[PDB]
Amino acid sequence: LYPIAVLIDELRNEDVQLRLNSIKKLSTIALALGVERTRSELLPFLTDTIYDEDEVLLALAEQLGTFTTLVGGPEYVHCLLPPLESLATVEETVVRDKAVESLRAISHEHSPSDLEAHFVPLVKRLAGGDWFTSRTSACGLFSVCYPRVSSAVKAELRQYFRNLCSDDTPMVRRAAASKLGEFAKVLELDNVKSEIIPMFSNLASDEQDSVRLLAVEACVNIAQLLPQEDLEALVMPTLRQAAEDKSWRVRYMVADKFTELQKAVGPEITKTDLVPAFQNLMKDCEAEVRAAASHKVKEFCENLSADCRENVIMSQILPCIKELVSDANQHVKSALASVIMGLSPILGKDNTIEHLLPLFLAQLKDECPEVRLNIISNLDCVNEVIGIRQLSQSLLPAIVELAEDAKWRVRLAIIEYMPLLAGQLGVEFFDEKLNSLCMAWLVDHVYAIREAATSNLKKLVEKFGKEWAHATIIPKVLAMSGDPNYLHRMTTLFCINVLSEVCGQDITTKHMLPTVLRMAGDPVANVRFNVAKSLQKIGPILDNSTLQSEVKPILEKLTQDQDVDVKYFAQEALTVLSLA
Amino acid sequence: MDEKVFTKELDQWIEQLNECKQLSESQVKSLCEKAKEILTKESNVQEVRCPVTVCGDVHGQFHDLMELFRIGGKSPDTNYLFMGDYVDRGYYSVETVTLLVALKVRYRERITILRGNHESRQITQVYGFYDECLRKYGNANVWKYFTDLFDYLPLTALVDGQIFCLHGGLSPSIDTLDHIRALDRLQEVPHEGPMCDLLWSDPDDRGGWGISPRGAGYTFGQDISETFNHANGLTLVSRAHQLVMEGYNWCHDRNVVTIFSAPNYCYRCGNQAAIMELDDTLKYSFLQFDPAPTPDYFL
Amino acid sequence: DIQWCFSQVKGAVDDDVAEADIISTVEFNHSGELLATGDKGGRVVIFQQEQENKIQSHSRGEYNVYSTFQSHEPEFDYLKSLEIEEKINKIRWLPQKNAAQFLLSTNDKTIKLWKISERDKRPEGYNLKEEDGRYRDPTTVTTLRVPVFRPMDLMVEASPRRIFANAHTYHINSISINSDYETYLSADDLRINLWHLEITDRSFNIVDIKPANMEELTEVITAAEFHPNSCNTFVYSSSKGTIRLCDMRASALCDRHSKLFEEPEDPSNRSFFSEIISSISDVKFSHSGRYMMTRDYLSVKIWDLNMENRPVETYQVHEYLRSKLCSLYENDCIFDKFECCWNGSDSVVMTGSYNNFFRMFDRNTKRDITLEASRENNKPRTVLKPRKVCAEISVDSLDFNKKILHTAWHPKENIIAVATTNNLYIFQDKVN
Repeated sequence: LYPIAVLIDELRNEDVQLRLNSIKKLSTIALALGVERTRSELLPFLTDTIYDEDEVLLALAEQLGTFTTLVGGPEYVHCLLPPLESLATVEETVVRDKAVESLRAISHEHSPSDLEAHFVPLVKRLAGGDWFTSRTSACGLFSVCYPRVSSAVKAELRQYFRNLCSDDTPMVRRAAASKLGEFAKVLELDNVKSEIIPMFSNLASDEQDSVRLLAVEACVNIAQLLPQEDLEALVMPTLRQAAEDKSWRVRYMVADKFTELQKAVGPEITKTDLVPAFQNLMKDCEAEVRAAASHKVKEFCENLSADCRENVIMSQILPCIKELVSDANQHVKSALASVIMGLSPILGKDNTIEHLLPLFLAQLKDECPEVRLNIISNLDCVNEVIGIRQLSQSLLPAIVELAEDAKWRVRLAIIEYMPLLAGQLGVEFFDEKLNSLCMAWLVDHVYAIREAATSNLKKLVEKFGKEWAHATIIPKVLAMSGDPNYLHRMTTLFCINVLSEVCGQDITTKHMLPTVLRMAGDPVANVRFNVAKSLQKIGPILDNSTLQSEVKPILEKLTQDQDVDVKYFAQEALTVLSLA
Repeated sequence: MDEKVFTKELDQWIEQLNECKQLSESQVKSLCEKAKEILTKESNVQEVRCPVTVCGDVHGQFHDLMELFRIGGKSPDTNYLFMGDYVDRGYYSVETVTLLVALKVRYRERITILRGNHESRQITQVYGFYDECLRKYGNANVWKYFTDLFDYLPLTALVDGQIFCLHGGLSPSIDTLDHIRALDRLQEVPHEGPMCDLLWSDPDDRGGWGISPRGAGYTFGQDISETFNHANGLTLVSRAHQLVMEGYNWCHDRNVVTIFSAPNYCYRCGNQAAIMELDDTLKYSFLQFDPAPTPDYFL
Repeated sequence: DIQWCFSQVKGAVDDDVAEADIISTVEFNHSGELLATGDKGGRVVIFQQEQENKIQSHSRGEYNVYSTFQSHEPEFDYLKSLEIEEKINKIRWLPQKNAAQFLLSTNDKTIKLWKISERDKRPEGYNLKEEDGRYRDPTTVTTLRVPVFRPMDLMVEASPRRIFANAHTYHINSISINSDYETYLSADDLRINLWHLEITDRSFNIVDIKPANMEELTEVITAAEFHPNSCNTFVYSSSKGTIRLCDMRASALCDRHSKLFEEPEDPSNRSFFSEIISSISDVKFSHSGRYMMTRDYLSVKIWDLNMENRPVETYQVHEYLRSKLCSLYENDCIFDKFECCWNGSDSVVMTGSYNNFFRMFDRNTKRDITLEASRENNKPRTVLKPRKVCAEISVDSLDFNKKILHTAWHPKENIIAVATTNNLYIFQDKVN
């Protein structure tokens, strides 16, 4: 009672935060007031209340959408229309968008009679207003009332939308172009061809290139409604004029939506017209258009016609890819590299080895870190298709040479790829060449690389067994415990932690346990409390005798040290192990 | 009892902050109170033992600070020493400063957050800390407790008595470390004097004292740093607060070193970041890290 | 003949003013019913034209005060230890979105988007408290009543909506709204940033002329205007006379101007001030976009957008000072930045001058007229003679301090606003 009155008074307050909180709790106010009172004196207070900031008006617009049950159901929802009509006219685009969204949401509760009597007049009022914000908001209210009105109202709505697309303020046309695809989905096919196609063609040749770059999405959404035979005569000429557009933004949009365009227009139209369009987009004089077109290379080549997929790829797309590899722009190479590897299964093993492999090598030895990072990220795609007997001769030297490169992200990528790679090569050959690489990663000057090599060591041990670790890996790990740089001693501790669970009980007891116990006397408190953490982590696998006999005295001795951190991390090591 | 659950809360707060998510007003209040309680006992020169990882300006860049923690290790495993500028023109200044303060509270013997020039009520209002704080909290409360917590941050740090780590530079009125000890740092930075110059100064190429290009503080030449080092018996003066293209720079014939650890500062200079690692062998190992992984309207 | 008669003046009560009322910019609305004048000090005053009733026509409306707000407060940037000047540089009226009115007002560092809305109703009532603010006990109220908006006297309020800051390391000198209703440009001395009208955290730098070494500064941007019709074409002047017309269809970064309007210099036509008096002060596009205007210190040049190597029409404003340019170099009065304005139909061109003078060149009739903006010698119901100069009034009798550095023209009428040092003058032709 009293808090609700506080909220009601709080709608009119000088504090923005308190007013916003009061508006966000409008549901309780409406519940207390009742349906009749909200319809009669609360909502009319919310129609003239447009004096607030962005957050307050946005919250009010969001709340009004879920109000249809609080005003008396779907019969009195028309009384929710004045506040939202007032909110759709405001200057803020987020508030306008939320008001439009709420009008659409409550437009599904209008009965068709109530629709044509209250909401269709609201759409006409918004689309015929003197403020272009009202018309910008009206552009998005034609797809929610069209399929549920009569033929005459449908014709009037189509005429009003056509007037919206032919407006004089660029914002209204730019908003109608966005909703042209949505409006075309609820139309009739004959009506689509007769009315939307002229509208789409007129918006696609607009004087403003910000309205032209939405005709691309309009074309994508329209080509999915027309038959395959009507695309050549109605949609395809405008798409061709849009791919070859003078503004780089329209060409960028065409390149960005090229995969959806290829899906929509059907494979024959792709192979006939879009393939030259794709080639011309990948040879564009604009770096961003080239990057956008190269982003879609593998997807477009994958969704091509299966009758001549690899043939058309090798005949047309491959030279342009060979040119894009040698490009002078960092983003184009970095975008083509992350997608080129997926082209390998389509072409097959022989075509891959003949053509793609030099490109892969040129991109692995590229001066740009992103190209190499992406190539290593996607190397598995070609590794699966050309096998392991053919990979090593051309690819293994690149990985070995690049596992020691400058950028540590590339080294990390190679570390992640290393377990899967070495799994197919067996223990016998990996030990000779790559074991030294995996051990030199542990000493790397970047903690991320040391942790990555630690996890990779776990993976290698779990792949190859425990005997190989006990013979060739573990001694090398303990060799770092005498490092003068204490970061590497912590690295040895981390390796022992990640190897304890996987290398085996008796081996942990006999080989790496003595070093963990001994390192408790390190004159750096960091290593001391990391020894405490390591003992806590390793405890569960040890047997009772070794634990209580050797670990307990050493861990307890850490509880007399001067450093607070060692004390705390030994105290919450005795209790978790139930040694207290 | 209370200490255990408080440490659990601190650990949870650090874990949540690591996910780029901010804290609540009450949590920031308690954190600032505890941090002031901890920092009131730290002297004007905080004697910190090796090994240490001296970092410089972060300037609110939170993902970049996470990259820093990915290069040199995480706390409390790696002993850090930050020198100023955790706020002010970072897009996530509140999260950066909250994470650093939480690390200092939870691992008081592992972190040492010094005081910079962008840590004061005057600077934090104009260069995007007050505005960011209002955007993220809606009130000037947590900003206020952050700024009066900034009062108790130490002015300097002495690594093993041989590395002198301060955010700014040497002072005309200060000759020895005891003069810095005599200063009263329980106040906002003044517009003049020793305390302002300890955070606003800059090393230059010309000898002797000079006028700062920023109008605040002075500049010191090679001979000033040489005299300071030979008088205080220490081998290196570490500092920050100056943008350096390579991340770190050596000045005055390897007498002082600038460590600026905020990469891609101004988003158009393209500078890298660097941190300085020390072991008991006192070897200076400088790590570097540049990355951290047309506009929409014109796209 | 066209008679231009004094209509309005706004100024201080006394004759002693400081550097906080000097009018720094004047810009009409798109529909002309409003008029903003952001004098130095960040104090923007908006003058609304008196509503012309459709029944009375014997008198036209004057411009009365309609709103007043502090656009920019004094500021101090600590990292450089100078004072950010509060002076208002450029006011640009956005096209009307709704009943509110918008404008971009910029100081030397920041650009603000102000909203001039009108309130005519206020809420009256409280549940707990009284209608005046005195609290009451909750023990006497049981029914909930919501506030009711009651009509109140018209009140105009201005509140900043977006602030575009921290993207210009030099003095912002010009802004211009793009002809697409969603973006605009801001030009400082050495770079141009393209902003979004709703994205304040990012600016896409489209022009950069900063040299690698700052000791070789040969050119600074002094103006930059978008195209009234093209969404992409925009021109920007320089201090060496170059007039670059960028075209953003070609590439994302506009490192290469599509055209370069420039008059080739010849040794026979230059003695010592080829590099100084050739700096463009402001460039204004014609309302149709076909032509373009650029005002230097002594000549007005009207370029056609196709002819890139010769001005179509050249007008001399104060060529009778050419004998005294040397005297203007020692008193630091040659570096003035005059502003030019177009007719509503691109038929007449007008620009300011010294000693309360501003000339009016007729494009078609080639007849020029020099009018005077003063009130101590003009009386009600008294015709005004078109002033003349001797090249009568001597050249040494020109008060070089009473300059007219800012001018504006009504979009669809014959009302021009001329701002003097302290007083804002509005001229309006008399039609009987």
